[PDB]
Amino acid sequence: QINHQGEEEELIALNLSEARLVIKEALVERRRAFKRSETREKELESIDVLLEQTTGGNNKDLKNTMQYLTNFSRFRDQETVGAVIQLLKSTGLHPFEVAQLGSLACDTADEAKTLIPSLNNKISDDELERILKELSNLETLY
Amino acid sequence: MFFIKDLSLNITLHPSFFGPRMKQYLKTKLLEEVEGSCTGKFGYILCVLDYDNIDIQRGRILPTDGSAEFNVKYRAVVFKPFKGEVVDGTVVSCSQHGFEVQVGPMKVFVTKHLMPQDLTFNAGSNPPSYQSSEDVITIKSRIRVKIEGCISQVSSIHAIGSIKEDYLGAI
Amino acid sequence: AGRAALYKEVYNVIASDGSYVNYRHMALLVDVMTTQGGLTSVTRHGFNRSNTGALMRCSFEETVEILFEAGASAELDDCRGVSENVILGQMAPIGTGAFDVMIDEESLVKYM
Amino acid sequence: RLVKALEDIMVHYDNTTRNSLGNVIQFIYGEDGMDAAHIEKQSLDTIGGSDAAFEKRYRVDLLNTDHTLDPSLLESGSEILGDLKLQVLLDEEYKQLVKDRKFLREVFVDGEANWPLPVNIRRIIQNAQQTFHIDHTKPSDLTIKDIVLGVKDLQENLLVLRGKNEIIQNAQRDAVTLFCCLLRSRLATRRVLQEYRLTKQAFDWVLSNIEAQFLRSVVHPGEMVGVLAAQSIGEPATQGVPRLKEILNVAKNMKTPSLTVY
Amino acid sequence: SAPLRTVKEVQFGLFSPEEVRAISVAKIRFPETMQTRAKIGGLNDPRLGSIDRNLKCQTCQEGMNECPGHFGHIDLAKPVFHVGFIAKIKKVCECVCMHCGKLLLDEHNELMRQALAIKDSKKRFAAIWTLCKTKMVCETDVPSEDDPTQLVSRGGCGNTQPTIRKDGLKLVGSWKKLRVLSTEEILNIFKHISVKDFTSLGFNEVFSRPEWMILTCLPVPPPPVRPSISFNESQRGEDDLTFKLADILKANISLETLEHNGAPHHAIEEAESLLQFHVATYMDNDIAGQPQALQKSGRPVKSIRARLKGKEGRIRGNLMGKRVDFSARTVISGDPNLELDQVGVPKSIAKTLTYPEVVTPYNIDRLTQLVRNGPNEHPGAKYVIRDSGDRIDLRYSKRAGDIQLQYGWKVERHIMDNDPVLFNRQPSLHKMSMMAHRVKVIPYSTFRLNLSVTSPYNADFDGDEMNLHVPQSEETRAELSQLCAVPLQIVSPQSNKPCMGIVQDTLCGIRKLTLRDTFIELDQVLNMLYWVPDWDGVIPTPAIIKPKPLWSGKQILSVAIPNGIHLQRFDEGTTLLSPKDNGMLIIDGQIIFGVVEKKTVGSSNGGLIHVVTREKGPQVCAKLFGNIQKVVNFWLLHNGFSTGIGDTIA
Amino acid sequence: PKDQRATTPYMTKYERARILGTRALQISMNAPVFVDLEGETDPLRIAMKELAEKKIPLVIRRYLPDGSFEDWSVEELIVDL
Amino acid sequence: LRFGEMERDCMIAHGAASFLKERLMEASDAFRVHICGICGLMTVIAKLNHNQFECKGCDNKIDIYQIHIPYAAKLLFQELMAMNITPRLYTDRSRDF
Amino acid sequence: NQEDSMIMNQSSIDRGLFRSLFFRSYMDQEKKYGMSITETFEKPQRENGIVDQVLVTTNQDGLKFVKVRVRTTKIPQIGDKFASRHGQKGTIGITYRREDMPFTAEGIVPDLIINPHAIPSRMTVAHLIEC
DNA sequence: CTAGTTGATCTCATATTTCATTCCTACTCAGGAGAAGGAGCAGAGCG
RNA sequence: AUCGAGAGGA
DNA sequence: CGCTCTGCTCCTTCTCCTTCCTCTCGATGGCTATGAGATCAACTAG
Ligand SMILES: [Mg+2]
Ligand SMILES: [Zn+2]
Ligand SMILES: [Zn+2]
Ligand SMILES: [Zn+2]
Repeated sequence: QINHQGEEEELIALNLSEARLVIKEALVERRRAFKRSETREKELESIDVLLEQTTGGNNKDLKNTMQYLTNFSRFRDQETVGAVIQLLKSTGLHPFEVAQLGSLACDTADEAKTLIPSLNNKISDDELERILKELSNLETLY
Repeated sequence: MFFIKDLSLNITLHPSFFGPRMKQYLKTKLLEEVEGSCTGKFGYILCVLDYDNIDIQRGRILPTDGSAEFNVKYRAVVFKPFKGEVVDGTVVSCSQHGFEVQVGPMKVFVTKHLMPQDLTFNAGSNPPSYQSSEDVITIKSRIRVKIEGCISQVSSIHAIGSIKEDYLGAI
Repeated sequence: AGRAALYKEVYNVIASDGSYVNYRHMALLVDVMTTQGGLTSVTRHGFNRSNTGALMRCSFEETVEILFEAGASAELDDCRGVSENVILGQMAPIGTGAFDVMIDEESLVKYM
Repeated sequence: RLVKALEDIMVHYDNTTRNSLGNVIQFIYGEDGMDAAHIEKQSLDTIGGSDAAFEKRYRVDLLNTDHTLDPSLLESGSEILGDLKLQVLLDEEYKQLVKDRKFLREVFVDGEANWPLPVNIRRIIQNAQQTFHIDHTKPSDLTIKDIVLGVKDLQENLLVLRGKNEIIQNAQRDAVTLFCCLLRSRLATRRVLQEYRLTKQAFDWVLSNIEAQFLRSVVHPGEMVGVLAAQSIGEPATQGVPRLKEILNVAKNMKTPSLTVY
Repeated sequence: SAPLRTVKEVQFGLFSPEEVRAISVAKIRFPETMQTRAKIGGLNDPRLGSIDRNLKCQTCQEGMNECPGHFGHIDLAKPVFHVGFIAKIKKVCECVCMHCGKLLLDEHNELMRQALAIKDSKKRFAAIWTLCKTKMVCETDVPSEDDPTQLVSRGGCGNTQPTIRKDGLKLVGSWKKLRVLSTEEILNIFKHISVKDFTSLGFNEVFSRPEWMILTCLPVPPPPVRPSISFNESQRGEDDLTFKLADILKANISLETLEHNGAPHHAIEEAESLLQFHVATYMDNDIAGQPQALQKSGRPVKSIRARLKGKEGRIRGNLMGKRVDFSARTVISGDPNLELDQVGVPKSIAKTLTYPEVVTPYNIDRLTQLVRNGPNEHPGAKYVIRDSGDRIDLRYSKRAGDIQLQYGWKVERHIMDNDPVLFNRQPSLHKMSMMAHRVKVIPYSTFRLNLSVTSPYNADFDGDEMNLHVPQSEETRAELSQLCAVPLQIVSPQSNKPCMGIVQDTLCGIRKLTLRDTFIELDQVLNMLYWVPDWDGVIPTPAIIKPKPLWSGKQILSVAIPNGIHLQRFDEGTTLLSPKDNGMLIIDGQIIFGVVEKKTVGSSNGGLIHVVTREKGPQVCAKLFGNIQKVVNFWLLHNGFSTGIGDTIA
Repeated sequence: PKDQRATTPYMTKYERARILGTRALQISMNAPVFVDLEGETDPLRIAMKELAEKKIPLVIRRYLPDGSFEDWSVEELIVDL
Repeated sequence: LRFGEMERDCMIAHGAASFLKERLMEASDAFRVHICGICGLMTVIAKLNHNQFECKGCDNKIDIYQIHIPYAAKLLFQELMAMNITPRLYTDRSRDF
Repeated sequence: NQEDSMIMNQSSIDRGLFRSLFFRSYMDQEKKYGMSITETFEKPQRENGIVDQVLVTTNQDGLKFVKVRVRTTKIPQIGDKFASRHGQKGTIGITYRREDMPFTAEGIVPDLIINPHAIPSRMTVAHLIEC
């Protein structure tokens, strides 16, 4: 796609988990600017402290949003999140198709095909099979 | 779903705020306005990626009045649902004809029409959950929903959550 | 040759009464009548039937008879003409409106 | 009817004249770029007169007797006389004037020596004298090197355009051609010494004014020349006239067609 | 509320019938407007622009103040030609392949290749029409220019094409082997025009399609275009539009009747013309054909075109030039005691025209007092506009002595001293004829100008009247003062000669004053000196001393001239002694020669007026005009000058 | 394109008027004032005083016909009017 | 008092763009309209009380703009609509740079 | 009195010069036909001068007519137009007290002062002979 | 929370007996210039 | 209230 | 050199057309039928 900086940037289909990691990063950046002026439970508390201190707490809808996404993130340890990026992107998978795989639970290619109609017609199940158990095992680590 | 995009907002500044503090004043206004926003083309706006590196590119004073106009660009993290996708959601409130589940920044009406035909409303349940089939859905239980298109509203944006499929069931 | 000859013709007209108009104003007029490649009369059937905006063109002598053509040909107006901006009540791009004024923030912060 | 035709012709910041569509009617407004409100009927000395008369008022020779500059004119007298270096400079500038004379007489075939031009030089000269009571009874402290160099230096700073490019710089040379021809006419060394016994303080102050005053006559960008030109023609019109309506309306069938054969 | 922007480009085109159907908020079916006060739901219903005191306007609310109407829909029974496009339609059909959908000629002909290459769409079409129209056949096989033996099977119809002719509101085509052309046939042909053909014809894919040149449905402009009328004692007298359209409903409703009921074909034909005729007149009641729509009163129908064509149309009579406010008109009269940039304004006007001053610390106290004065004392205001827009009126309120102003509030202050205004004498022939003046408020009912400024206005005091306009912002004031102020116009671009000068008595008087023979006593000098506000309190030494201190005229006049002015004009007689006393010559604002006359204070280019502007700027030369006037006039008053019959006798 | 700006550095009367009017408008709107107030309550005269020693924080944008423009800071403008 | 045709021609010559607008807009005919950016036609339904906007036919509820024009101008376009002419008003130029 | 305008003695006005009467007649209609239309002028409940004559009558249809005439005094103010019998036309520039005006030895004081420049450029020699 | 009378609203009937006519003064402006379309002709290629 | 015709001035 | 074809020239149609202000007068804007009977809803009271 195209950004407002004039750079033809591909559609950034940011994964739910990595999107939450970037959200924490941006919240920490806001924290640093304002001064200048991981498991489910641990991440759920950090977001509230970050979100509460970045605003007045009136944006409760986005507060509940972050916990629910935190309640459903699939790759939380940012170091191990870096693993699941290349496993899907390095295979030529569409960024849109990469997003849900890196943000949802799946174990076998057929289930991914069943869950994702787009992959049902053109995906190499062999690549899906190898990745999914690695990600399924990776998902269990969290 | 979630994306990173550079969005541009044309903000106005009243002339009285043209003091030295104007730059951070505009910063604060953009921060308070962008947060928690809705749009059909992109869905919901969550936060601003790269909060620093504020792009002002000079403001233009309207001829009619001294107020200055700033076309502020900014990298932002938003959420955009799509048709036929897989979603894991949570139930906020129960309804006799479905559920009002929350999908991150999205509220999805899980209508009874798209539930499995074996799933039936249970009035006696507290909360009034559906417990006539395997897909037990309640406020305290997790849920997966399928988005069969998005519905835009002036107040907010909602979508359709489906349970009558082999996948995206309860929990 | 016509442009120089024409200007001479107008000069005789003005000089008839003895009044004197600076060469610039006559010079501009004759030129506008010969930029198109011919003695474009300033009447309805000359100048008016140019490629300028219809909104400018309409207001002079034939209003509807042009608007039909503009619609028929899906004509477009760039809204750069002065008359096009008076019709829409916007600051024409002339005089004080031939530019824009922007705030010098870096100077503003420095000024403190 | 005349205002509508020229309704929307304005002078853009590149000094060119365009209508709304961007068609370039005049690359430089009025062929000189000077606003019409800073012009006066000034006399061009270098045109009229007999060949000898022109030479006497302008020719300067430090070697011969016919055009020997009077030593008392400057604080430096015989020192200047006999110097070939300065004599060469006089030979150059004088040649320029002869070229200007033959050039001007070509432009104005009739020989009329008065035309509108920017900056009334004479008033500057006269004003300079009274500014600090120039005493004409004592030798001046100017030098032929000071005079000729000053004239050239002034010319280069009469910037109508700004484009460093070759094409623009060529135009900038054409724009001030006539004015600079006048400038040399009334800033000749002989007259600047004999007719106007100016001092270095006076001469330096004068040029600083010619530079400034000329830049004021520059037509301001954004001007609505088209409307202004049409009105400036419309007003005298309502004060022959069937001829005027016969022109603007081309009206191929004229009233009194006639030739003029020489 | 919603984002604000400024129009940047206007794209024209023809309404698509589908688009008209979509946008319209109600279908119109009944030619009746009402019963007693209720309106027919199928005409002028609340779903269009609501009438006053009705906050519906198709659930728009906002009454009728800030919400326009919304267009309607009438589905014509049969297609009808659009009047303005009859000519073009004739031109278009002459080129099409006449029930084939293709162009009579193709790029295989070299001539078309030239025409198809024209950038300008309009000219492109004209050349095509000139050439295609001659093509009387749409044969299928067309010999190829590259290979004469080879033919291009282009024309689907392959038959001939008749010679179309214009006949009122219908077209007749003579077949080369003759009948009236049906409107529907044209739609069928146009529907078969390929997109490629459009562009070759100059049309547009999404903004102007040929089939849209035929009317199958008509939008109904909302009430605001045809406002409700109550010009009598509760009588309607509705605009021509409302009555004119109702006829179409009657004609349209009738048309649908004959076809449905028995279909008396012959009868339908004539009624079709009536439907077409009413549309044509409604679209334009001025055509080459004789038929002229007439109102029941007999007055010709004021068609939509008549609302635009010519002056008094919406274009020239309402947009190019319009009525305005904050302006006053009255008669003028000279006043030498008033500078150039000034003008006298009757208190009875300055008590009416107002300026919206903003409340700020710099002027809160001043504005506070004006409110206390009220709208009847001249130095007062007429309203206080709060932040919410509550235009408190002091005329019908005692709150003037009670209100505490708040920063950011606007005050409708009266016109006060030095408030710029804009004069304009009709006809505003040229630029000078409109200029900006400072304000002085005078206690009489007529405008006061300085004398010299009459020439640029071409004005006179024989009963001429002028118009005054008032800026309404702190900005537009700046634009006037720094661009249209009188001093900045002293030098006229018309001829490079100053447009102003000394005229009338002050010119005749000054000449007498500066003679070589005029000598002025001490006493009459002191008064003259005090009349020059530039005077520095220093009395010049009299030219004659011993027998009696006796100033010459040129001495006194020269006190008004600024220092540092050096003028030198020589005539044939001027020889540094000027025995004739002609010529002119000044030094540091001290006259030495000449009789000051037209050629030194008139409109001449070299005159004194012109010189001063450049040496001290317009703001200084302006003060010169008054000072000379205040001197000569005071002197002439005490020396007098008249004419008489004996002067004319030789 | 701040490099090689081809427009003259002299501040045209038109923009003189526009800047003065604009700044007077802001001053009337109780905007910050960058010079001492000497009792001169007129917003417009305050604006002229500000322009006297180059305190106006505005930059002009001169549009060439092509569409490109130049950003001239009023500080570098040579006010000679 | 009428601000005739020749009377604006003086203002244009003076280069007083800002003043010319004030005479033509603030003195008389000031009017705010709403426009669909999909189709530049005055068809928006401005439910100001509800803060809702829509363009039936475009079904657009996110692209709306406030535009100031003389009431005569609004009246002009409407008649142009009456004769099928669609004066689409767009707030963005096709050619950017 | 620079242009065609003129100066007029203020006292000469105070003694009645060019004082004029201004009679304005208003007409009012009772109502329209009797077909369910009624209206009257009996002081229904909720220019400058004095009424001169109130005329009450009925047209041939018997409809009550009311005609009102209000008179007012017109006194020459500044700018009120005047003209000689020779086409010399001008307004009152300003008015002076009697003493302020120039006076011959015999105590005569002008009522009206005009400008010499009016004469030569208009070729109105007849106006001089009449005077 | 129903039932009472009385206002509101819908529908149609008798329908008379019923409109096309009186033309008319009257006559000159004011013509000029430019587009558009046909008609005939003359010459160039063709048979 | 609107059209039309008229009577003028600047 | 006639035939034919085409464009060229000529010769009649066939159109369209003008700064601001003030008052008074006056015509005019227009045609459409009767309420009665009956049933339902609206208001009030017990
Ligand atoms: Mg007059
Ligand atoms: Zn509405
Ligand atoms: Zn066909
Ligand atoms: Zn739309």
